[PDB]
Amino acid sequence: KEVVLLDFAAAGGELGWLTHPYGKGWDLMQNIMNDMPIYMYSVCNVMSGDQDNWLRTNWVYRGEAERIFIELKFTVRDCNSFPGGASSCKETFNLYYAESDLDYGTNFQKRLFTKIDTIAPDEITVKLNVEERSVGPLTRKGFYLAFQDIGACVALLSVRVYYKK
Amino acid sequence: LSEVKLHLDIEGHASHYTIPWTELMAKVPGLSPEALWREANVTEDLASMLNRYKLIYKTSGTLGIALAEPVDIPAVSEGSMQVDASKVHPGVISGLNSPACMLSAPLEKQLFYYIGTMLPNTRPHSYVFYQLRCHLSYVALSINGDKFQYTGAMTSKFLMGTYKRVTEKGDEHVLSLVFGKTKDLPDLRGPFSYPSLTSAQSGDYSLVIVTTFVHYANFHNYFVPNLKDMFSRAVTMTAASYARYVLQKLVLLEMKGGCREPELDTETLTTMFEVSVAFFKVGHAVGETGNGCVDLRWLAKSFFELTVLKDIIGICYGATVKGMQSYGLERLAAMLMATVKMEELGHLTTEKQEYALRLATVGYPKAGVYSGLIGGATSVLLSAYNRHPLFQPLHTVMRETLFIGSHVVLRELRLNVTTQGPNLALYQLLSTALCSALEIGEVLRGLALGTESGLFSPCYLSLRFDLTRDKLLSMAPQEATLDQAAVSNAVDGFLGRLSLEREDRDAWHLPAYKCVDRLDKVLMIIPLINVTFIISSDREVRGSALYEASTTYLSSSLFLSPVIMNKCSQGAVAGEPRQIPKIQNFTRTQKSCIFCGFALLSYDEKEGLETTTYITSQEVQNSILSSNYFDFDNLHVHYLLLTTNGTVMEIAGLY
Amino acid sequence: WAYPCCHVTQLRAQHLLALENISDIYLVSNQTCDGFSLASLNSPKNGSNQLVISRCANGLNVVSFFISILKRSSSALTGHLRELLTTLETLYGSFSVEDLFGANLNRYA
Ligand SMILES: *[C@@H]1O[C@H](CO)[C@@H](O)[C@H](O)[C@H]1NC(C)=O
Ligand SMILES: *[C@@H]1O[C@H](CO)[C@@H](O)[C@H](O)[C@H]1NC(C)=O
Ligand SMILES: *[C@@H]1O[C@H](CO)[C@@H](O)[C@H](O)[C@H]1NC(C)=O
Ligand SMILES: *[C@@H]1O[C@H](CO)[C@@H](O)[C@H](O)[C@H]1NC(C)=O
Repeated sequence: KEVVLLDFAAAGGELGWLTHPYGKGWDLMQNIMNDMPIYMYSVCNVMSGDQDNWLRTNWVYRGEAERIFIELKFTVRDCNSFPGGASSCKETFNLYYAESDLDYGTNFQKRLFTKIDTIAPDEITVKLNVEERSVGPLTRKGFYLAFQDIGACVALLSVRVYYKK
Repeated sequence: LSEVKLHLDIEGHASHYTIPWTELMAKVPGLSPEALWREANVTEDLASMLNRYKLIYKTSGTLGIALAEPVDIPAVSEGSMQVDASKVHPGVISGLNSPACMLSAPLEKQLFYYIGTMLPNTRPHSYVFYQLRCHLSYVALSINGDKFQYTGAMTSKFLMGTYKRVTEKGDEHVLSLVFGKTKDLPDLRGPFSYPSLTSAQSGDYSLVIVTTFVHYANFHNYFVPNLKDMFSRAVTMTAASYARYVLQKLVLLEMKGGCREPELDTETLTTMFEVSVAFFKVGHAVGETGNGCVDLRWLAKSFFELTVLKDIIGICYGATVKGMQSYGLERLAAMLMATVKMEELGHLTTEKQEYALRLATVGYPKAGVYSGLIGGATSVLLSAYNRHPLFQPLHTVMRETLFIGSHVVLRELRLNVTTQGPNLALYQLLSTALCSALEIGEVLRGLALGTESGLFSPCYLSLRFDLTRDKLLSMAPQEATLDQAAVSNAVDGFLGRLSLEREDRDAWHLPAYKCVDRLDKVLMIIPLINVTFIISSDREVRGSALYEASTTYLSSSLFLSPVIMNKCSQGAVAGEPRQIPKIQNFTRTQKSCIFCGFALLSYDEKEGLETTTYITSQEVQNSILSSNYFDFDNLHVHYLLLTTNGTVMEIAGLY
Repeated sequence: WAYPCCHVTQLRAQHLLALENISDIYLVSNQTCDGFSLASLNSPKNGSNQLVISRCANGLNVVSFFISILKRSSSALTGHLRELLTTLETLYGSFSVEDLFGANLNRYA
């Protein structure tokens, strides 16, 4: 069975995720898709170069989990549909986490997050990509997830964490 | 409000602009973006948008044809007084001959004074156009018992005629034509483009049709316009010429039964659009000169034609015209009519004669019905009748000049009473003298074909009442090249145009009219100075005297009753009628005007009255005598002579 | 932007922004969306989370709106403001509405 520790898309969701830098990075959005607001975090700085844009989750209590499974849903608009491609445009973004026993609140610090993998969509071109990664063993009271942008044109739609019991 | 930045990807990457609402919205009050934002259904699903785009009729094709714009308004005259139509000061212009143009900036403000809705929110326009409200002018009419309606609504930039019909059940079939410069056409709203809706285009002009495919089907049953010619006629002609073109159609039509009960055919609906264009082209050429100045002579002509066109559209369809009238021009024109001695207008060149008569009718609204304009039209006719070879059909140039001056006079006969008895009854007498068998000949020909000759003739405002159908048939063109049906028609219209009743521009204005018992038995009425004569077959007449020529033993009668000092009597003179005293002791060579102010009638014992001449000058007398006019070879034709003393005298021979 | 191609549907009550709370409008291109003239209306930022409310708009409509706004207010027309008008007209002229018949319109959402 799957026990959900975090689900961005659903259920009265995002409510607090941290952006760094404040304003010039990831952007929170709202747009009715079937008839309803589905919220998303997106950033497309594809022509400004040297982009280090962070999005940090709220604090997630570990519970019993040894290994969590991180489910990501996202679109990635390719660089070719921006004329000046392969110069300052990327088509990946980086997934990190950081374990903590305590809630550090808003005090985000980027030299304390470890990278998990590079997220690539496996079909760059309706094409809502679904990537899943697992991290373990988790050994603290809880953890954070963080999303690094290096200059891609990305929209995160669903971020779902669970463990198998 | 706020301000809005537009980020738009074009050429592959972002270009952003900023729309200031606050700033824009204060510089042009009357802008309501939130009302426009509503009119544009911005959350329209592409399904609903494409369905409504396929509701509007699209045009086949038929792209550009080389049409030449004419030269309508001339460049300002050499050293001209530029007149501000708002500030119309007295003395600004001294004379007719003085050059003058009227500033086109404040003139258009007066033509287009109205503000109303140009683009409604009614079903056919709510789909294609963004609603509009602007300074405009409209002709509007109603036929078929306020069921089929037309409104030609125009600005200085583009014209929109909109046809509408009601089907006894609520439905409304609507079709609109849009004419004007392409860049000056109103803003389209949906996915629409003008090339899909253009029915004709030439060199910055276009004719746009806007209607439903459904409504297009309805109209095609009774309205198949030649939109190519309507575009080519509307672009290539000058504003004045085109205006005359329309008013001739309506004037000739009206003499037929074409306006007592107008039909829903192609022609009548077409002319409805042509009517609107005629007003548009004038207001267009004025507005389209920008800030400038428009030659007063051009204005004198173009707006003359609009005044006469406005009139005929009212007495024919019952149409209303709001706008295209400027009080500045009416004041300016009336000023120049106090410059002119109406007693001697006929002494001017026949171009300034026409330039004065055109200002006379442009300036009538604020001139008064006791202005001496009547004498001016009477003067022109006299100078014309002196230089006219007797009994001949009027020339092209003369007939046009008299037509211009005639409208003034027709606003006396079609005006209950007057104070111009001397000049009016003189104009009506010279008109009775001008129209002979050959003048009628060229009019019927000019009517049968449709040319300018049938538009106007002095016979139309003359005193002849003996013009029965078969009387005219003995004067019609007999050439096989003409159509006898058109010639048969041409007689009726010509006979319809003089029928005393239900016309109201013929009679009941002379004080001698009272002494006639039967008003249908009159034949001809010659007013001279100090006497009028009442020639009729009617016996019971209160004239002073009474004469009977030996008419024949076929025809009813020929009586001649001279009314003295335009005062009738208390009962028909009794006893066997008098005898016309014959005259043989009279020589053909004269050196004096003894017959001045005398009419010289010429009739036939079977046919009836044939020719009338009023001897106004020594020249008119020399023509009669020196020519072959006196032909006694035919015994059936006698030559009466109507004096100012009230005596009728037959000339049977000469020396 | 980061999600250009949306689906236009009538908000149909009480979800509007109505252009008093619109501050940015994105217009897709002739090649960006396979020929669909789509727009996205946005708010400046809301509250703590700083979210930008976005609805999907019919491009051809919204384009023709600004075009008429400019024409209607032709006097003021600052140099770039009238360079928008000609950019908008050409952009509107770049899309074909007769190519929208041989297509599916629910391709998105
Ligand atoms: C807007 O479009 C919808 C279809 O999406 C239509 O039902 C509605 O009548 C339109 N609104 C107006 C004011 O025309
Ligand atoms: C009219 O007649 C009177 C007398 O009969 C005469 O004195 C007068 O001069 C006449 N008028 C004209 C214009 O001939
Ligand atoms: C943003 O919206 C929230 C409600 O979702 C409200 O609490 C907040 O005051 C808004 N921010 C403003 C009005 O600046
Ligand atoms: C795209 O736009 C260009 C001009 O910007 C035009 O030439 C081309 O035909 C357009 N493509 C289509 C499929 O209409």
